[PDB]
Amino acid sequence: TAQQAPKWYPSEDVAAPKKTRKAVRPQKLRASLVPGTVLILLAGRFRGKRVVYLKHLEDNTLLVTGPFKVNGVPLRRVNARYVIATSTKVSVEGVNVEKFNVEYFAKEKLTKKEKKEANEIKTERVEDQKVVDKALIAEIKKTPLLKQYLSASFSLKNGDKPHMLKF
Amino acid sequence: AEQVAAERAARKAANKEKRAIILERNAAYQKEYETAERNIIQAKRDAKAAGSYYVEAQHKLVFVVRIKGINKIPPKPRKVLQLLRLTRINSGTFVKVTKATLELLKLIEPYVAYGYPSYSTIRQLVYKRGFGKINKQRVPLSDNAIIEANLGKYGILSIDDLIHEIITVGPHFKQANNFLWPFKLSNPSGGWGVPRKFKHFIQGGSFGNREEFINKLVKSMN
Amino acid sequence: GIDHTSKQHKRSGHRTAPKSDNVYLKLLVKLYTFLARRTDAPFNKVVLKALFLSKINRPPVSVSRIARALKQEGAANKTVVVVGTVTDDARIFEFPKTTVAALRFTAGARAKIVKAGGECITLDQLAVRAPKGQNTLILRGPRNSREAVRHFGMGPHKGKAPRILSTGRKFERARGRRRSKGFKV
Amino acid sequence: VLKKNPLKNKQVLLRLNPYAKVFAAEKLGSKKAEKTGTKPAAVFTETLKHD
Amino acid sequence: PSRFTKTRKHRGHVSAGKGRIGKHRKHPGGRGMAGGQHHHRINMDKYHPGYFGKVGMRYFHKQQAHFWKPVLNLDKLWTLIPEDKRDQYLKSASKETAPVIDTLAAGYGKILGKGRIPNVPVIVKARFVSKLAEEKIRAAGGVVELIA
Amino acid sequence: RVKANAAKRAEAKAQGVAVQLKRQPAQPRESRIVSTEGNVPQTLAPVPYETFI
RNA sequence: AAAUAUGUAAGAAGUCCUUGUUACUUAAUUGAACGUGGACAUUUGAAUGAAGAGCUUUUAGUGGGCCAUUUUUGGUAAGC
RNA sequence: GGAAUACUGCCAGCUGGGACUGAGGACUGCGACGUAAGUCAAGGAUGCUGGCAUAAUGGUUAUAUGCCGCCCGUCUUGAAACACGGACCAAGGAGUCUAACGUCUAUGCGAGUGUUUGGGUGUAAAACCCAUACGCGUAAUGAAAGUGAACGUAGGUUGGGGCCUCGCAAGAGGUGCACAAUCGACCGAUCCUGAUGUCUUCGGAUGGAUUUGAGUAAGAGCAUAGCUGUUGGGACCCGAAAG
RNA sequence: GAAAUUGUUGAAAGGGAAGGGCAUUUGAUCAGAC
Repeated sequence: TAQQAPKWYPSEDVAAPKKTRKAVRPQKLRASLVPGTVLILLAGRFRGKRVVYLKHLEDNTLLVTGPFKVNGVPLRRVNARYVIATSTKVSVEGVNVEKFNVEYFAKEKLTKKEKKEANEIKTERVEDQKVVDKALIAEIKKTPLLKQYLSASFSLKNGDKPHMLKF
Repeated sequence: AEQVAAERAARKAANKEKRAIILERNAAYQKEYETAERNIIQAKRDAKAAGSYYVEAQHKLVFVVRIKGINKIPPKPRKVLQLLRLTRINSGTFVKVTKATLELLKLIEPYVAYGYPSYSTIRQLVYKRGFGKINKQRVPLSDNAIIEANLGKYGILSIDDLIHEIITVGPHFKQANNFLWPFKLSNPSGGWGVPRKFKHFIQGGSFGNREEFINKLVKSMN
Repeated sequence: GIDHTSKQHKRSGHRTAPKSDNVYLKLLVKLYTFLARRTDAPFNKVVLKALFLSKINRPPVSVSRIARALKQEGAANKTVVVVGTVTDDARIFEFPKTTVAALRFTAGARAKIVKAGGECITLDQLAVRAPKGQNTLILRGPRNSREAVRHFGMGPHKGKAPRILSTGRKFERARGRRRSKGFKV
Repeated sequence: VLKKNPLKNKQVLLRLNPYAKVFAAEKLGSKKAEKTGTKPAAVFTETLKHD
Repeated sequence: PSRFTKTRKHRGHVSAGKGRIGKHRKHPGGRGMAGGQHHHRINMDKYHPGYFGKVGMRYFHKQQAHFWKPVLNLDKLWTLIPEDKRDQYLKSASKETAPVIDTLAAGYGKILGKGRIPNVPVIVKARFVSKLAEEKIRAAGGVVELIA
Repeated sequence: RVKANAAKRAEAKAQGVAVQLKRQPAQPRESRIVSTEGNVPQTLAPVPYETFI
């Protein structure tokens, strides 16, 4: 023998973990987040764009729309800690929004075999945007220059200080 | 012998009555702590309104914190520091004010900061940093039964009762204080308040008797 | 840092787990460390500690001390247990009947108590008869009888047995030991 | 296995003090004292204002 | 054996357990028994009182056979009697049958009265005996028979 | 001290009052009221310098 | 005639009561020492602490020291 | 005359932001809210989601940058030293063995102990067996001639682990080994004393003594082995001027 | 068929030494896991 033996052997069985005492409780959004608020996105494809906060989804995310007709941002979900809540409010009442949920945004996970070398939209998500925007653009028209404000991109200028700015 | 609900219902009943007994004595100390705290306040008005001066009772209890490190200390102060169990910097101990304890405090003045502690300071210390000497082992209190099995001889049954024997120096203060492990405090949160520590408090330093300013110092340490 | 009031990492200074590699003694210790743990009887504490002890702390108990032990008031029926060795004393020509528990008996002692109507037993048989040491008594042999203790501590004016190879006249019985020849001690 | 602290972790506080529940619900920490209208003697005020 | 001595543990360490200031040297205090009445006096006086001088008178041509007189104590007096041949004498204190114990055949020149023989009468044949030894044998009922 | 110590216990056992035969050190003082009838405070000030020689 | 230092005591091996011994002592069962019998136990005889306490054997290295505040001698002084 | 504010202190008053950590691994414990069921932030992290699944993280190594880093060993109060040795590398290189010993330890037998000088025998320098002897211990104290270890349950008093009885328990009484202190008894020696008596000079009874021993007072020893220390030895290695 | 020491090729750094430590960037290389 090259190595003799160990006299004793650790048990191969696994131990069940103890009883965890961490319940799951609903997230408490900050007070500045009210449905209908205009949000300034901070990251992603649409960083710096302005969008309208519609609904609080159950997985801690915020349902949001551009509207798509105004700035080209569709019905998305974003995280509350990647947006800035502005003081501008757009009346969201009269918008059918309860149909969207987590199951609505399913990615149809791709396998490892389907490795794309170099390189569409799902059928009825182009009419849901139209249905919501129709009730939302009408509310936009009430405030002058509001439709222009949503169509612009936020940016920090030379000499502005976020710790002093207001949104 | 089912032995899963017979004695369990017995132990729960014995637990409820202990929680019950603990409740009145906490309530009992409250009127006792309120009444006395208002007597000296009111006895001061009577003296001033009667053209006299109310000389309050001399303080019976001091809290002592070791200020100096463990190096370069002459024999006599080092022995007295050990007899109060202050064997490292930022350590705490309650000392009963008596002639045989005052002369110990003078010998150690360049190395300690002490004063008269209030209820809030002492209550917070035991709750956060109170440890009992359990068979020569430093044990977090964390339960009333731990004090019960160790200080139940003298009528002490709870962590709140233990604080009572400290602030009002009772017949069993010696055992009660001895049971309390010496307090390991950290440095003050806001600093020491002075540029140089090892001068007397009267001389702009840290060591000596700071009669009520120990509460501010210990709370920053606690 | 800490100002230590006592030396750090000081071992107990007591002997546990006797250093002899005898397998049988280890089994005896194992039986009595379990017994002292779980019986709450001071007798099994003593025997377990005594099983640790060294040879000079186990002086040989003789059958005469056993006889004197049994002549104590109300002790002639108690079981005698010796943690050590039992030797024979040909200086007594009578003997009682009492049984003895010990590690090792001599042949003369084994012959002696057996002849006198007794029965010599081991320490485990004691356990299955006296788990709490009922009706027993511990006998310890004379520790200070060894020839080395006579020499311990010698100096002036205490008479403590100089180390010496050959004794007699003209062997350190001279100046220093008398006033006629210099000072005495 | 882990020291949890009173003065926070209200659950631990109630474990060590059954009186904490009624101490809080009665607001004994912000209790008010009955007013009194006694005033110092004339000798006291002159001594305090003495040169 | 060599693998257990502290020489194996003093490898790598300079002085080898002898000190840096002391500097273990050949014979720093003299060889053998030097300095007895000199720098080593305190040691000799505390441990060897009597090491110098003389005490008595000389004796030429000593052979240790004239003083040969091995001692048998009166405590035993019975290991000489055979073991299985003993108990019938101790139980029967019979006269005109008492045993003869020839100490010389055992190899003992003297008998001394250490103590407490059983009261059975016995005859002892001894070169020499102690005074208290002789009547203790005789008070039991026996007699000592001088032999040469 | 033994005589009084033995005497106090003997008298105490007739009623059992826990006579407390031990000795105590000098305790901190307790409260009192000092009154100023005819004892009105008089104010003292530091004195200036003089040579006196 | 200080200060700082330094010895002793703060009990059970103590206190109290009665009386047995003796070749010592006294005019004297007078004392001295040692005992017999009885009474006083957890505030049992100040404080604080105790990390265990008491004890023994053996053996190493060391036996050139030097510095600081205070006291102090020689020296004008000195990293003397 | 009526308020406020400051300052100091208290609340088992409420609440926002940031950072580090997630040890433990079925339940038991303490709690809290609830009529109950049950739930929990209550004796230590879980739930949801994304990207990648590859040198991407990570290891190694080389370099760069920020900060830091004086040459090792030696004597020494004090070394980086303008104190000494060392240009570099390999191989060798210095506390051993023996006779006799001290303490401690382990093993056997035990008032004994030790086969191995030698004898028998042998598978042959081994293993196995054996008498007489012999050393050490069981007896010491005196220069010696000599004498020679119990008034007594082998003593009393005190403290004692363990044990026994009563006691729910606390405690009480009894027995008390080893050991500690102490006082008594015994053996030997020195200084006394001097009995019956008798080769009238022998013998030494008995009672003593601020004298003394490396003694007794129900034996512990003998053997072999080991670490450490000692003496003699070349004596850890290397080193004279000499005779 | 070692080391000191040397040649060739390859890589890297170098404003009065070089070598070292903590940390990371960069370059080279690499184990595990899937």
